[PDB]
Amino acid sequence: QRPAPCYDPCEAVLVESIPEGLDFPNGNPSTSQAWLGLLAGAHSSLDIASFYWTLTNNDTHTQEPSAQQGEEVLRQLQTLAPKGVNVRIAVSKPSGPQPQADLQALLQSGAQVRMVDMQKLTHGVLHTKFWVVDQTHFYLGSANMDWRSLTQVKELGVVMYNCSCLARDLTKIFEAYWFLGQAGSSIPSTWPRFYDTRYNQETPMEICLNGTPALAYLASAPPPLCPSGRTPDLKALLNVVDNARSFIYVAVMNYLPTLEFSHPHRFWPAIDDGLRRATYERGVKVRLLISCWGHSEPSMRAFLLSLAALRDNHTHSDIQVKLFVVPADEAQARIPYARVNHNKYMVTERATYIGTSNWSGNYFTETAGTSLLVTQNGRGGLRSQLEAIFLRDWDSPYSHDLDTSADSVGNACRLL
Ligand SMILES: *[C@@H]1O[C@H](CO)[C@@H](O[C@@H]2O[C@H](CO)[C@@H](O)[C@H](O)[C@H]2NC(C)=O)[C@H](O)[C@H]1NC(C)=O
Ligand SMILES: *[C@@H]1O[C@H](CO)[C@@H](O[C@@H]2O[C@H](CO)[C@@H](O)[C@H](O)[C@H]2NC(C)=O)[C@H](O)[C@H]1NC(C)=O
Repeated sequence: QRPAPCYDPCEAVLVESIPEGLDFPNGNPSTSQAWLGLLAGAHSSLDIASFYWTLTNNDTHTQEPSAQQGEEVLRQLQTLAPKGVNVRIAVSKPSGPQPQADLQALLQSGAQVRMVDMQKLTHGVLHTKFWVVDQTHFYLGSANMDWRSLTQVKELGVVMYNCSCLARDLTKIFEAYWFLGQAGSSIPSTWPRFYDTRYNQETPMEICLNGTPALAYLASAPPPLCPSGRTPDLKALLNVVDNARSFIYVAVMNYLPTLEFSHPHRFWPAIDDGLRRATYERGVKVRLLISCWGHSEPSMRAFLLSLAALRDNHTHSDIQVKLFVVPADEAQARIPYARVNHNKYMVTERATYIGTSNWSGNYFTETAGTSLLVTQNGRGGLRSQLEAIFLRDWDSPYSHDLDTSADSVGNACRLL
């Protein structure tokens, strides 16, 4: 019936990037600190699933002092293969030709690197970001292999420490990326047993998490990349939504009930109707915190206003939407593709979901993504820490109702 429990002493830590100048009145380790500490303690293996690499000023054609943390991350990674650590890096194939200075330097250092052509395989991209260290620890979250991800962009991830069972489960997902990064690869009709898992929505892994029992599993996207035991990302996410009885707090960079960039536009109401059902059938309080910046897709506005219109005193329907805007001063505004909140996570009164994907259809049907799902009885824990980060952001001055003036938010914002 139920698969074997895990005996490892797992400890989870939420790790954040807080961009320079973003202040919150009255603390977690930073992505940069957590990463440097994962590298310093690596003795055998490092697997990185990645979207792109821009860790240096040279990569972005800037001269920013705040790129130093990214350049120190690259320097540490270059010491790993020479000292005997097996480094494997899966990266998304860019759509055109692009310079690959970081990956060259790591190849030169002895790391193995495979480009994955998800466009050929699924019409999507390899979007996931995660690290697996020594088959024991992993990072899963929103931060890219990008110096801007350490200092100029707001990020949210988790580091699971001392949790070899779950790290090995994550390595299985990595191994599918690693296989597909080979010449002549196609998606097998059936994935071999080597990739399958017992740990999923129906039977999550029983773990001991910061000293108390928890239920954890890893979900994966797109469906072609899921062996039969592997819960698909979208199914995991909708299960948290459908099980919520008091609130759903969602902080995601983009939300769009469409299959974004489809030449014939394609409506995609899967998550939308989940949130509508939750609030109308079960009286769930839904708070959606969507990021906004100069690159936001302007069609988001009408769909977000559609959701917000459901608030009704007498139906106990209570959806609220805010936009989170990272301010950019003059010098910051010259950094390409920065000053935005990249977080992607969901928390309810009983469950956590930490993902790598934005909430539009292609991320769940074509593009590679992963998410960690944890449930755990008892006040406190990982779940209350994530709720606290959400409420911090929701109540901060960086969060704005949809009627807010564009000239109040401290940055370009296409949704206002
Ligand atoms: C993960 O496991 C390591 C190794 O067991 C823990 O590190 C040790 O913690 C003990 C007791 O807390 C210390 O006395 C040692 O100095 C640590 N290093 C060793 C034993 O090599 C670590 O605390 C656990 N948690 C995390 C987040 O790393
Ligand atoms: C689970 O254990 C981890 C590891 O001890 C906790 O993370 C530490 O939290 C303190 C503050 O409480 C930080 O100053 C440390 O830097 C963190 N350690 C590491 C290795 O990052 C985490 O808070 C614990 N979570 C719960 C819910 O108890």
